[PDB]
Amino acid sequence: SSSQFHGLAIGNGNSNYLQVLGLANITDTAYLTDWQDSGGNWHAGFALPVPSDYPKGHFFQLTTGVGNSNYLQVLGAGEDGNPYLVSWQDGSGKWHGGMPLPKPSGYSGGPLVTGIGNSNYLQVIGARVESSPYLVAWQDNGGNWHAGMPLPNPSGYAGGFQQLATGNGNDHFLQVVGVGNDGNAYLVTWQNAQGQWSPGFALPKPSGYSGTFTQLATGVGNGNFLQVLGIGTDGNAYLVAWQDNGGNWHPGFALPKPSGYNGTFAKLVTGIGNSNYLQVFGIGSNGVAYLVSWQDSGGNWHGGLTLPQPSGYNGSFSQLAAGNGNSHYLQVVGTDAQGNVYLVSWQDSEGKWHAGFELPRA
Amino acid sequence: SSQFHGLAIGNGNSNYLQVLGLANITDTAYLTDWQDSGGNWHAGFALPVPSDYPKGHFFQLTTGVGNSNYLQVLGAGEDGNPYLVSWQDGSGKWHGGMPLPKPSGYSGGPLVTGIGNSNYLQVIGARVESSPYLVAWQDNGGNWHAGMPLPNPSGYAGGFQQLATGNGNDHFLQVVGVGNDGNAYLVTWQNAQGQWSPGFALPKPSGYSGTFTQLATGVGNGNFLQVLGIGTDGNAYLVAWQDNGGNWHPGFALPKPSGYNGTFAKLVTGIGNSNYLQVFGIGSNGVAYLVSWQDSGGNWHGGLTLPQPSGYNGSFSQLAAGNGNSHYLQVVGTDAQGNVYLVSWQDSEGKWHAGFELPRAS
Repeated sequence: SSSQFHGLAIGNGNSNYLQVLGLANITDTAYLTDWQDSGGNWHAGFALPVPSDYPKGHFFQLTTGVGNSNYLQVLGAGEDGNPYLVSWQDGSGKWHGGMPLPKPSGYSGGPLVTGIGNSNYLQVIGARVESSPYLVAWQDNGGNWHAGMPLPNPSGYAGGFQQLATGNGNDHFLQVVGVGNDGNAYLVTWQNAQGQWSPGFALPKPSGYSGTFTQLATGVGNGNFLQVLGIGTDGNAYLVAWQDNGGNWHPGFALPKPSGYNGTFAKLVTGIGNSNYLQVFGIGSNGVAYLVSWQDSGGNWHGGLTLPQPSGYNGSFSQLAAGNGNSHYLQVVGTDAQGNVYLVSWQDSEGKWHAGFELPRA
Repeated sequence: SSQFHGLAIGNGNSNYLQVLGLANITDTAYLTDWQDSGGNWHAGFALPVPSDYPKGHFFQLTTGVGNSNYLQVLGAGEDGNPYLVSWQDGSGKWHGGMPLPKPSGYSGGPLVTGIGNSNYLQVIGARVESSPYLVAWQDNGGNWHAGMPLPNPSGYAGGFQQLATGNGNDHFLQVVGVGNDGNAYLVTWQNAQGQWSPGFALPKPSGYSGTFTQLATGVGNGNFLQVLGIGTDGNAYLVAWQDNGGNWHPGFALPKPSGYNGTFAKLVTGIGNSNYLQVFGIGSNGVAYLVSWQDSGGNWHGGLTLPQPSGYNGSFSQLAAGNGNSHYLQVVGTDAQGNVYLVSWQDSEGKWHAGFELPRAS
């Protein structure tokens, strides 16, 4: 067993129990690091069962997706250059070895991103775009996987993308946003309820900022309004743009920073907090794990705070990830400097944050 | 990009120290920074990629010294192929590389190099799922040749989490490994004809019969080859060392920095003042340490906290070490965001000095 990780991914499994996935340091072996029960108790995991067609397989990136019958799917970028379903988890919590994804012609191995598409069909998309965007594969509601295809570039641009991210927009339509190789923020493409993909366009720039971005992340905001957050090349955190319930996009603005903090951010992730208030987390230029900002139910943004340090560790985290656990309490997990997985902090129904702890070793 | 992971270090033209790394999010291979003979640091740029993989990306990098003392940057392609990403000539110019010829059965993964018979550069699979592999070797005229499977240690064949290389004064190339069993092995060595032989379990360190998560080699007193390890107990060990007759001897737990009671991970070695072997690692408190250092009588000494660099009081997620101007040992690292810092540098007298953030790659 390995106990130190990188490349965490987080999702909900059987009975919505939170599952923290990871790549072992040195070996890049896919693991369940830990999982949390309905009492909030954390349990050590174990190496995930790998595909019979990649039987000693290793991955340089992982991500999760909710599949058929809400079976948690763990997707991985093979170190053999192929995309995989590493493993899936059934409704009893048992994990099963996966399979290679039915990828399209012209797809070149890289990191994956998932989204929930039409009829809830899980979509697995290439998260970096060297030429045209690709849907690697999609999964029907009986669990069957289907061959991918190219996806549309946005209006006016075919320069490739550093990063694609996904979120659900108006009428549940999947939106795929990306940071171009030109540093601009795009809606790359969006998918309607019948599964058809349309070209996107440049997202409106945030208030007062004409510059470029290095990273995007999405979050479900007030009124179910999709929010696209970003890190500027300036080092600041932004709401780049948000989408209304009619599908139209509106400009964002620089996020309000935690009181007293004058540094930069990177490694931005979102979470759904108390009263479903959207939370935005990030890592400071001082190494500190922060709630950058949170958004109330009216859409108003509020400066964040230093996340209350977990017991016995006053160091920095190299990655943060978030999800909802027992009673819907928001959990922020991360990897310390060695790669030990911590609950950095958890948040109660009132919005108050509580110090976490180093989770049990896989 | 200016935030990185997966740093590698080597010495290039005029022995100028070179810091290589992988851009965060995109996994693009970069020279992050280099240092001149006066000690001054300089921003890097994206490496030129192989014309057979012209928008390529990599999940791991390493370096070796090639024909004509040309620095070679090897990379594990996200397409599943091992590559020479780029090579540098004696003027400092970088050249796009090529896919390595590879043997049947080699499965894409991280690479490690070593210098073999006839100083031919050897690129070896750093993780072993079946048999150890020589991926490729380079001849004295710079041409690459496909490798072959290499021996296993006597009657262990369970694969290896990690391989490392080093040489004794007898020159023979030694390949050490942590088995999937957690045990340390001499996996194989290459004799004076370039032929490889089965190895054996290394001597275990006095006072610890448990398993290991990582090894690293270092050249110590009298150029004696030392195998360092991180125990599954989280402690740092000299696992074993090799004498001038090529016999192996058991080591012992390293003398820890006085006062320090936590664990270490992410161990790397460096050659310090007076060629004294230095061992570095990252604590469970998130702090970067010199774990121990060894004098010319071969005696080990407790280490210290590396002096925190200017402008950052957080943790580093990776340390890498190399000799720069006037041989001064440089310890570089990635902060929590991925910004590359000189963590600390050591003067001629063995005294460590606070570093600073490096120039950002363009």
